[PDB]
Amino acid sequence: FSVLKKLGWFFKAYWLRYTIAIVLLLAVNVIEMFPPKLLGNAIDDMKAGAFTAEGLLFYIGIFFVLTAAVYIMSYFWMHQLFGGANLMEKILRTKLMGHLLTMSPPFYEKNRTGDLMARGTNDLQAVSLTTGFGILTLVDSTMFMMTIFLTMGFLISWKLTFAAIIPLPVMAIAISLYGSKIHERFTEAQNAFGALNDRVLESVSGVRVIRAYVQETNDVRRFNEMTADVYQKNMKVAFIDSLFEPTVKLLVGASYLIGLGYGAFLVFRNELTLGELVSFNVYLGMMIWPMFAIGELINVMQRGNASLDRVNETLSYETDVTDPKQPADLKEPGDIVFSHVSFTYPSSTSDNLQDISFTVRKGQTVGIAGKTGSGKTTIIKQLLRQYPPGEGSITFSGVPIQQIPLDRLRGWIGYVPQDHLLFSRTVKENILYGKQDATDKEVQQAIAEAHFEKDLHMLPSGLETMVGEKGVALSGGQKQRISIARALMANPEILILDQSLSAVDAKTEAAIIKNIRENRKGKTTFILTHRLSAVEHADLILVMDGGVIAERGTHQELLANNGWYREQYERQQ
Amino acid sequence: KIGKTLWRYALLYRKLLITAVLLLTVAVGAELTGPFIGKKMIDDHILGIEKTWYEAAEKDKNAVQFHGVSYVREDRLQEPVSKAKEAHIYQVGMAFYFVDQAVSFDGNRTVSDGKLTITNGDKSRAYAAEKLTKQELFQFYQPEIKGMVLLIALYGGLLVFSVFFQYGQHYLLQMSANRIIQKMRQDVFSHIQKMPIRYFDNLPAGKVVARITNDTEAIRDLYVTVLSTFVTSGIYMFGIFTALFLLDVKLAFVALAIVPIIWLWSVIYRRYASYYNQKIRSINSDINAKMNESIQGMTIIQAFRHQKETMREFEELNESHFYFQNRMLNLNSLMSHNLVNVIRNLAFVALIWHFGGASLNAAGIVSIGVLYAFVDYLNRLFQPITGIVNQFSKLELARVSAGRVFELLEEKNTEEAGEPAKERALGRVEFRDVSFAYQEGEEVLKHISFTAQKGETVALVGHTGSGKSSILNLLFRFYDAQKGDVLIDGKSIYNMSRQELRSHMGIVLQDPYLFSGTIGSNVSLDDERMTEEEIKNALRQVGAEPLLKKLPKGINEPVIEKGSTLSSGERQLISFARALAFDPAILILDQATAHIDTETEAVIQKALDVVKQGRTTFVIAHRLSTIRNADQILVLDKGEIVERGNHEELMALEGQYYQMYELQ
Ligand SMILES: CCOc1ccc(-c2nc3ccc(-c4nc5ccc(N6CCN(C)CC6)cc5[nH]4)cc3[nH]2)cc1
Ligand SMILES: CCOc1ccc(-c2nc3ccc(-c4nc5ccc(N6CCN(C)CC6)cc5[nH]4)cc3[nH]2)cc1
Ligand SMILES: Nc1ncnc2c1ncn2[C@@H]1O[C@H](COP(=O)(O)OP(=O)(O)OP(=O)(O)O)[C@@H](O)[C@H]1O
Ligand SMILES: Nc1ncnc2c1ncn2[C@@H]1O[C@H](COP(=O)(O)OP(=O)(O)OP(=O)(O)O)[C@@H](O)[C@H]1O
Repeated sequence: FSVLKKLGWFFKAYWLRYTIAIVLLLAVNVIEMFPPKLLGNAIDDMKAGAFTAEGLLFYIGIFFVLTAAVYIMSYFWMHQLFGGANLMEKILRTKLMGHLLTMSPPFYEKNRTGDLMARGTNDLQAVSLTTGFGILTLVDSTMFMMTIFLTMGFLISWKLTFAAIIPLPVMAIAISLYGSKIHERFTEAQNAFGALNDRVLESVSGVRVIRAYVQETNDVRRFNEMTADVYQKNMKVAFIDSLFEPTVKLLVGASYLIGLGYGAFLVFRNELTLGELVSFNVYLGMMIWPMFAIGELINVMQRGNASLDRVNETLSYETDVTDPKQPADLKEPGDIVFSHVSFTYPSSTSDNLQDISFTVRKGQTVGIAGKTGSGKTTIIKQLLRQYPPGEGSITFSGVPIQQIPLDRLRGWIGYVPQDHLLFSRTVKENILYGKQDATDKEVQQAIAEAHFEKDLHMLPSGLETMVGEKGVALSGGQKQRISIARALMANPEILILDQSLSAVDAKTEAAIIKNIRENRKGKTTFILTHRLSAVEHADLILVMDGGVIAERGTHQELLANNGWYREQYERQQ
Repeated sequence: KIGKTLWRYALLYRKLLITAVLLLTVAVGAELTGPFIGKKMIDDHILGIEKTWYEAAEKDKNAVQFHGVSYVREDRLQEPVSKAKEAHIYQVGMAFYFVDQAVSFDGNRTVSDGKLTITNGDKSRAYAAEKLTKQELFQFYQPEIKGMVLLIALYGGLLVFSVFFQYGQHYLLQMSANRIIQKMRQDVFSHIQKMPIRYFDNLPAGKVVARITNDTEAIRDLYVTVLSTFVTSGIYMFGIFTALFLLDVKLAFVALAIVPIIWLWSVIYRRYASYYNQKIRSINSDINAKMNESIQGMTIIQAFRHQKETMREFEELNESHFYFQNRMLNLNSLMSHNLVNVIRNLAFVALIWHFGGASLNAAGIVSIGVLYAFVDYLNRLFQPITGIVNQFSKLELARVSAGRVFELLEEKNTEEAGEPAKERALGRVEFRDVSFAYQEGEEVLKHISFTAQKGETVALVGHTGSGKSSILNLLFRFYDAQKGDVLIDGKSIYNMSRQELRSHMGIVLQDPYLFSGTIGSNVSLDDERMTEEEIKNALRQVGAEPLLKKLPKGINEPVIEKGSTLSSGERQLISFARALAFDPAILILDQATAHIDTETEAVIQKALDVVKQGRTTFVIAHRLSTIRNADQILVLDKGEIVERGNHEELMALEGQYYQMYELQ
């Protein structure tokens, strides 16, 4: 019941649907009490001498009217409620996705992809279950149950009613108990099945090892047989599952038998008729489902409260540190100052501090060299403003980085990361990912500038060919070239390449770098390759080691002083 | 076919299934007896007053007093007097009126001026009657109370026997299902172990594991469906219709109309819901795929600002999901439970109509008990209809999963054979005109032929790295008998059993998979013969490669992850340890390209200096140290042979060694 307090925005937004549904639902829960009592009245009239065909026609017509009303109203409340449930699922998928889109790497570094994708599947389904079936069981457990009870009391008998209803709460609490124990034992057997799946995956992936060392029919067969004998301990679940139906049958049959016997004793005492007794056995059949519904509502609302808390821990309990509160800037002429900037990710308590002091101007190609894990990508990640801003300042031609409009800023940067990730689309759509406008001749010029087009028209079935999700005709260098073409099609004021060239040898990549620097014509470009060939043509070069600028200057100064530059230039060739 | 194989596995464990069906049948009979007992209790005892009564001397105990006059019931008579003051106790509304005189014929009873007038059509006839007090009616209802604590006892007694048998049948159907699935999982895994590497190399591990584990859970749900939903309810419905025909055949032939209805509704539900649920499942998979692609590629979206278009695509999928889900809601509303309630109310209509017609003329006197029994039985009949229909709709996916398993089971070209390990091989390996086309069109090996010496065979190198190399590990045993020949110690590789080939080989993969359990279990693989010898070899391992971590001070360290839990170097240590444990007779080490060449690799280099002490240690010499320390070297020209010689390749082709030095 607590979760319904949390979703007050959903019910307040859709008060009309749920109000109509609950109105029709209470109306039809009232109308279902009339057919059995009318049947009982018909029996009493038949036993009486005053029965006539007019009475037959009246009862038949009233049954048809009530039947059609119950069907129609049933359709409409089902449509309204469960449409509300599916609609809540739609709304929460929309909210979760809109949250994920407006959220930076930090949130994914904390929360793994598996947990977020689990929130989108199980938790939304649980929440939608509460807005639908949960409301329904709340209605059918309280209002339908009490309506059945009060009708059985007033319109039939109170002694019969209180006698016959004594086993039903025992059924309710027994169903809750067996449901709990089934959940425990099913969790245990599901853990065993997961162990079986893990062992079979280990055997399949390590099938070469299981064949190499002769354990084919010796050990893995024994492991799968023993773990299948452990998965055969779902009989512990069956021992509890097979008490679910017979307990119900026993208690319900006892209730029917109480109703029959006490009704047959009360008819002797002239406190009941036959038809009231028959109607009682009908209402007893109506009353069974609520006693299940109590336990199912308990499970449903608890799981939905858990799921909604889990959703709001991401949705409401997370906010991006990114707020261009007062943009008053315009496209800046590449005079980008990093006179001091320093930061870390959360991976240390300000211990492995990246600590940089640099400046660049439009056309200043800034090659960045160094060893693995040495801060090269980190500085451009700071330039990309993905993480919250470091100490010091980055400034674009006078304005700090924080005050720049975020959309415009991120649109200036054409960034090729180290992981050339594709979206499982066509190569043409992957290139137009950068410039999402309508296609024109610029895409052909752009992919021609990447130099992969000579291979693209022939080898990977032309442009219109699916790539990603294992694609077709894969290659790391081809993905790198497609990423570069995407970046070029963006047409950035500031190009950034992080190790894209490393896939293909320097012979073609150096010419590609030269053609890029020719085509850009003084636009800012950052190059970060482990190799130094592309870096050699950079008008500005820096070398980092441990997140610190070892040296900085032209290629000649590095070749003279920095031994690492000449040594790595010679080692590659 | 699918159903043929399911029947094949179910005919096994036929005793449990037959036991279950028998217990079920008894439980069903017992459970359905109760309403027939209610029929008896209604028509005999509570409506016995409606039956004719006679007047006899108060000698029998059955006779009941009525204002000092003893009246005995016709059914309860012992034939002491016929037509001796025949009496009727007719019911006028809520008042049972005694009619001492022999009633001529029944009808529409009415009470006027303390006289009962019975009208039947045009004709009418009046009699004298006196309203009975509560006590008198109760006294007349007393000659039944004694016989009502047998019917009740029977209902109680046939309801506590059914309960135990119902538990028994559900448990036995379950047990039979899980045992059948146990046999199916064992058969599938044994057939997996017989099947070739090619099936694994075609599709990933996930489809294989899904066929072994997930699809067998689907088949478990299929068997439990068929048995607990279709078979159970079928027997239940059969017994119900049996009782209904024992009660009223004319009305039971109306009640049989529900069976064509169930046929029609289950057929329509299948036809539509298969489409809608297929589209919902497909679109949900598409949505989860979009979310995974986004989360993996969020940074790229933010860089290029594709979030608006991405959200547009997401909302397109989500709205199509909402449309199909709302359509399925419309179908389920019209045609799941609301229809059940309709059928129930229409059944009550048919009851009221039929028994009202009985209340016309003189066939409506003893029939109300049948009304109660029909009302009690039909609720039992209309309950499982929804379950039947929904499970019928859901059977198609289970048949798909089962067919996907029986495709695996029915596959041919199995590698079944014995494992002779009678003697240890010397390792004089050689090859003659060996050509193997794994892709049938593309030739991968072009007449390769080289004679390894009796030990000290260290001659292997890729085609300048990442060319045509690793397939030679596959050449010996995983793929065989294409063309050419390969011999070990002067005997053919193809004639021998494949397990005999594998009996003495030992291979370290590029990605050694660390098995679960203890590190001793990860090495020995729980070999039964090698229990204490595993510890004896662990002494050698700690002597050669000491435990720098030494977390539990033994061999009890459980392996947590699949690989590189502690360090990438320890993986290779465990692999070489496993190699030296089994047999140093023949062995092919990894290429070590993925490794970073840290200082820990030097320890692995020392392990190579141990591991090369064995016989015929093939090594893809990608590393510079492996190249220089090799006894012999054999670089391949795309499956052809460049030449042979550790220094001859250095002398002739200096570019190869220089390129490998530049790379490594
Ligand atoms: C995302 C959403 O997804 C859904 C999740 C669950 C269900 C769902 N599963 C159900 C199982 C049973 C019932 C159900 N079983 C019933 C048995 C009797 C009755 N009566 C008849 C009519 N009246 C009104 C109440 C009592 C109702 C019943 N309703 C409803 C159910 N609704 C539907 C959509
Ligand atoms: C002899 C007298 O006649 C009888 C009358 C009724 C039953 C009877 N036995 C039952 C056992 C289980 C259920 C039942 N099983 C359920 C499983 C799941 C759920 N819901 C639906 C979907 N949502 C999402 C979760 C919970 C409801 C369920 N209701 C109904 C049952 N009805 C037996 C005899
Ligand atoms: N997104 C992140 N979350 C947490 N820590 C990170 C993240 N990115 C980098 N790091 C830290 O920095 C290290 C790598 O730094 P960085 O990427 O600057 O090195 P690099 O030499 O530039 O790598 P490369 O040049 O190969 O891209 C990581 O191993 C980690 O310690
Ligand atoms: N499933 C397969 N079917 C057919 N051929 C395969 C299959 N898997 C690998 N190959 C063959 O492998 C050959 C070369 O690559 P391979 O997989 O041997 O690794 P590699 O590139 O040599 O790298 P390494 O240096 O690790 O050996 C290809 O000619 C290819 O046909």
